[PDB]
Amino acid sequence: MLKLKVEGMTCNHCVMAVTKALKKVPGVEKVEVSLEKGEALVEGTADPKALVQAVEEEGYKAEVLA
Repeated sequence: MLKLKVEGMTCNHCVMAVTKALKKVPGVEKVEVSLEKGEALVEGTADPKALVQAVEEEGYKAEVLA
């Protein structure tokens, strides 16, 4: 159970990109993002950098909060 801060392009379809881009790697599979806030929670054992880096590639901003 880890949480990722998400910032940047405050739009609806962006949520689709991050949930899919994160679960792309076999690992967590359970990834959720808040509709009202840029907060995301993940349930698995994947690395922090894997998530941070994966969302970074799209041009969006993020920060892991252990």
